[PDB]
Amino acid sequence: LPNLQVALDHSNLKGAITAAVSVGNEVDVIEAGTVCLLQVGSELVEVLRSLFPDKIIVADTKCADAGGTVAKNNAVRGADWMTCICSATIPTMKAARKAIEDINPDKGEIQVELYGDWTYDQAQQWLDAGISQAIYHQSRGEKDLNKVKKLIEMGFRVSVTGGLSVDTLKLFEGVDVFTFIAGRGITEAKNPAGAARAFKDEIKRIWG
Amino acid sequence: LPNLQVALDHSNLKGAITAAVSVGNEVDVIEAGTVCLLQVGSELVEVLRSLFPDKIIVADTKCADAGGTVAKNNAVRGADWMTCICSATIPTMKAARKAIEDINPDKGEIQVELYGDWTYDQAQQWLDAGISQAIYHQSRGEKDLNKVKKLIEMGFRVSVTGGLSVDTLKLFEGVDVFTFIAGRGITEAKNPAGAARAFKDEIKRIWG
Ligand SMILES: O=C(CO)[C@H](O)[C@H](O)COP(=O)(O)O
Repeated sequence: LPNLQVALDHSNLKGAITAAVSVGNEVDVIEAGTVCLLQVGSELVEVLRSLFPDKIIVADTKCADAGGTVAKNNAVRGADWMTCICSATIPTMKAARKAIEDINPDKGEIQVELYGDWTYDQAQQWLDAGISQAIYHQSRGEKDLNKVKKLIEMGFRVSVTGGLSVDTLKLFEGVDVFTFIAGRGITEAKNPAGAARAFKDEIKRIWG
Repeated sequence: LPNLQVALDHSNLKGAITAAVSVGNEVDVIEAGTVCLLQVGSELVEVLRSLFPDKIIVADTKCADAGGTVAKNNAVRGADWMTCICSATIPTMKAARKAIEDINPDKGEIQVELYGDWTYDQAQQWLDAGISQAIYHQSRGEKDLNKVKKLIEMGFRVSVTGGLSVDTLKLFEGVDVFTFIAGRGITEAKNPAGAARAFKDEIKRIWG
């Protein structure tokens, strides 16, 4: 079944912790968003790990460089997955993958954040480098779905994000989407917990 | 004259503050580096601003998205310049620019961090969005030097960085480099304050 993921893009610590706590049990994956990490730093990751010793935890660093160092700094905090921006060189991605695998051999992975003009040849390089997650951001239609389908076809576990709603999941019917990332659709609600069960309920209806 | 900038890429706050305090008067620009911000959050910017009321301070966020939030978050902390990764979309770069100018009308600017396969038509797009700084990274030679000249010639103030020794500023002679960014050559020297002087002295012979 497609994972439900919550992205915490709050500009402060309390916002991220409060949303995480109110939706934690309704979701599969918890993501410390980039906006948030740039504000509060990496301790946030260790807090999420303590609150959710079993959840999958994402450190959304959008790493462009010093991959071994950034990957390491977040892995010691308890992160399972870290994002690298697609414009990171292959050596950066491999340095990052190596480090998250050393600290976290259980679950350590890199996910590629897809921004601007990337290519399928680049996509093949990521795969050849041991990296098979990619995150596809909804365009700001069929042009998007085809990109998602092709990335799946190539061997990626594909996460999709960018304005989602409990009612716009059926648009992905028959697609092997690995993870749905909901941010604001949950992190403003309320009964965010219920909003999140809603999302998870729809996924169940459509993929069960 | 070409600026000298130190990149604070430490994985902890004490490392960033110590290096800044010890080399700050030797440099023209102080940069809170991505690795560091991802660790300690944006308060670092505020304490640098407090330590150096007049210096130019860089928040190296390599923002890929939510440009308005990330630029504001760092501008209210006192940042003068903020990096966006070259794969961020134009609207993202515009939102970032508008936020930083809104809070820092005097010195507020965006810098484009060049990673991966960017184009001169992307480059031109940045200029049209009112953004005129780029930061070019040495590759892991003539090919590099030539890219810098072309960027200067389009109307960017180009910053150059990547394993810069002082002994390697000579190969840029007669090139209108706007800023040289030194990280480890300053921050891991055995005389950091001396190393920084070596750098800006060498720059003083060659240019001006
Ligand atoms: O910070 C970086 C990562 O984006 C640059 O590589 C750094 O600014 C250059 O530092 P050094 O002189 O140690 O290569």
